[PDB]
Amino acid sequence: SKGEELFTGVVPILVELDGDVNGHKFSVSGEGEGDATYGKLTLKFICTTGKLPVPWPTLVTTLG
Amino acid sequence: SGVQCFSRYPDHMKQHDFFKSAMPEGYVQERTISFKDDGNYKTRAEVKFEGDTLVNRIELKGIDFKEDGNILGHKLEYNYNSHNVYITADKQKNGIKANFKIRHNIEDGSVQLADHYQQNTPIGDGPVLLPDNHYLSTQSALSKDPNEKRDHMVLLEFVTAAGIT
Ligand SMILES: [Mg+2]
Repeated sequence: SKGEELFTGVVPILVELDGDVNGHKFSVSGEGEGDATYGKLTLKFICTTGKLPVPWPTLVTTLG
Repeated sequence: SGVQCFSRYPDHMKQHDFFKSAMPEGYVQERTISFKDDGNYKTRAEVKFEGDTLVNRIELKGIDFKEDGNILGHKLEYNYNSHNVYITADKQKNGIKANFKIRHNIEDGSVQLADHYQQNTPIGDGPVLLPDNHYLSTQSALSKDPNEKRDHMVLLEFVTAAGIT
């Protein structure tokens, strides 16, 4: 597809999440890069509102 | 799981890559994540290019969690098991659906299942690839930045499409 020519190199990634779990509101910001040639993603996420009210692993499929 | 456009599609399967085909205008990704014997997440994300940057913007809503369950009680290990994401076409919406199971390790040695149901629909008006059934093989590693004192996660993930000859 034409869209795939966009992915032949390393692409910077930004992730921004706003969450509310049982009324616990929080935000997460992430940065990193992806290299689809190798199926490879590297990302670092920060909870910008303080402590994350849920375990980090439970957010991997949403943020990663 | 959030930017499945970074999956490696083997050359012989590239006609099945919805995710890249929707770029740069992007796609909406929605999920219901059902934690067995606990609450659920509903997520809505827009994944698209902003200039040369791939952006994933997400709203997450969680309800019905148990105060002392594995999620709000923080009883899950900081690790992650390999899994497959099973994809099928959704022609009625010119997109795709996916289903898969995440097994989160509980600190007592048990497992917390998180059933995932997923739908993706294109944002733009360019043509998109509607795939035959296949899956994404995913491996993920979680770590900490030893100089980071904020609450954080470092993720390394590898994703490869498979399931077609
Ligand atoms: Mg076919």
